[PDB]
Amino acid sequence: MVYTSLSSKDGNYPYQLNIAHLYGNLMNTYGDNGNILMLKYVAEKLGAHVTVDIVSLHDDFDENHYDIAFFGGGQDFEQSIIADDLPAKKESIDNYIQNDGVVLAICGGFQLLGQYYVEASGKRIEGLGVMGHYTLNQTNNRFIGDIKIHNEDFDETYYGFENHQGRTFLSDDQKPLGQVVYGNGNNEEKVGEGVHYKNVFGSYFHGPILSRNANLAYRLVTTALKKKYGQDIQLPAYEDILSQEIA
Amino acid sequence: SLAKNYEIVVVTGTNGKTLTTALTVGILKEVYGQVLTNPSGANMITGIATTKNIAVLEIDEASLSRICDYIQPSLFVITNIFRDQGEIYTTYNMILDAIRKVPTATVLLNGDSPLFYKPTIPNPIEYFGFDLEKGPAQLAHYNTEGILCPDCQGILKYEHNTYANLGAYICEGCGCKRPDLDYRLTKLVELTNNRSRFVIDGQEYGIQIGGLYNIYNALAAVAIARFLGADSQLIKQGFDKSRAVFGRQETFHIGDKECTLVLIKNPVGATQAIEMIKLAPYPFSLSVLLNANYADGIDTSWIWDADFEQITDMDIPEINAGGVRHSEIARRLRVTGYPAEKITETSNLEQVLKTIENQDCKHAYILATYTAMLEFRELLASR
Ligand SMILES: NC(=O)CC[C@H](N)C(=O)O
Repeated sequence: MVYTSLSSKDGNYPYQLNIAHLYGNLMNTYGDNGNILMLKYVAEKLGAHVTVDIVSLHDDFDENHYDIAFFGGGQDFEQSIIADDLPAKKESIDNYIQNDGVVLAICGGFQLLGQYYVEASGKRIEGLGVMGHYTLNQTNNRFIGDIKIHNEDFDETYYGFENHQGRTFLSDDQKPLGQVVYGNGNNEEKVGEGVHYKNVFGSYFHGPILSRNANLAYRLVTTALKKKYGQDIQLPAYEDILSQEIA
Repeated sequence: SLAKNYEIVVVTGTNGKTLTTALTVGILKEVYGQVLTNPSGANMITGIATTKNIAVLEIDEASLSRICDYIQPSLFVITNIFRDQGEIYTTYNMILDAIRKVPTATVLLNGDSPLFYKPTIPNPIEYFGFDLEKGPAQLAHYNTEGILCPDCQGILKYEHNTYANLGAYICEGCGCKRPDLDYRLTKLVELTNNRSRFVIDGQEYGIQIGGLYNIYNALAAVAIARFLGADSQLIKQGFDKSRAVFGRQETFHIGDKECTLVLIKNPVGATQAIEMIKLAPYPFSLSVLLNANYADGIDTSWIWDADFEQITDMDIPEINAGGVRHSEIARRLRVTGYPAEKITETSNLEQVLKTIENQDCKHAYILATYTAMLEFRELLASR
């Protein structure tokens, strides 16, 4: 049963965003559900009344109802339980993604959008497969450390902390979220980090990613608003509304 | 190379062992007189502590298995098992493997945790819990960890929830729910920012600290005494003498102000402190001091899972955002929807002490990480 985890107070909001917190119940670890609180906050500052719904186990994803979809990281066990549930949501999420729906996926979330991921032990776990990437095994070793990337298409720099066993390998039709400046990012090759499909934003960044990078928070929420309310709309400037959150 | 002249109780779990153990001793001294225990922490080198009557040992999760080769305990007590920074279920099965070695023992568990539910051991199980009034089933807050039914694998709900994932749990598919409790906290009598008073199996006990997590420590202590046939009247007599182990509130007069200093370690701990100060009957200034290091947690991301969003419903005029990571905590505090104008980011701890000194409001709460608190505890001016 889907339920409304959060909502804006009543007020004078031009716009209306509906956020799907995919598996917020189970994928709640390492601070990364703070990303839900950052979207909400940023969306309110751009005149959106936010309504965050936990779409979780056994539920259905309404591809036509939601404007942003967030998919956090979780514990190994929880994540393999989720993996079994996912084929019910595959057609819905694919439609959402392909109709240019905005997504922010993190760690396990990111991995699970792809074809598969392999646990540290070596167990293969199938993902949605709405995307082309896979994530590979790393026995007894992690990519832990500070990290900085740059997305050449937005001339934007995102910073974070990474800590993951899996080694993600993007497909030919995917770009990374950015090129690595320092850190490991997606895999052993230290080239690319995360993903950027078409309004999908994957990453392994802890922080959480939207606290540390207000510029990505702004991009996600505006990309969503402009898609719903048309590209012509005029939103408060990045520097005007988020002045306090800018290094 | 050991003395087994002793009915012996071992106390393990991730949180609150020392308190539960220290309390259990004080209680049992009022029944058996001489109660044998071990100071601070202890692994296999507890023979030194040991060199008719009863002993109560604090044992480490890890070390347990080894020892249970040597000693043959009558009671195993698990206060609870939470994770820190797949690691819960392995330390549970580590303690559970030790307990197989001693099939004669009874195991006393926190019934309110789902993790303890039909343990795969032959031993007879006894449960303590908050047996409070059941409402209609509600989900726990989404950041609550460990909410899958241990049979159905589906999502648990709560007929009532104390804190974290503890309470009268129920899966609406499997049917699995919190088992019948053997030692019942039947009524939560009082609970403020400073005290809690509560009823367990006929008797009222109270602690002069507040915050609801501590009651579970008292419950475990009382439940042990009851398993050993102690009179509820003697339990109280000795409970009171040994209630010092919770400690007083650490309030400071700053000239004209009364400021209370409170520790935060982790999301569950922080939320617990927040829900405590929510109950204060007056307005106060909230200062949050965030440092990042070994002791305080190397990653500040944990504050994003702490339920600070509850401050908007409190009577708070001023906020200060201090400590080494002043910049990150101020952002956290903003994102609650608290008036951004009234959050005062503050480079230096001396400046925080001063803005409190010169505030117009009369009480001030300061939540701080371990080191931030030690630094601030340098009020080398007057304490
Ligand atoms: N928690 C994380 O940062 C990543 C989780 C992921 N399952 C891994 O490969 O480790």
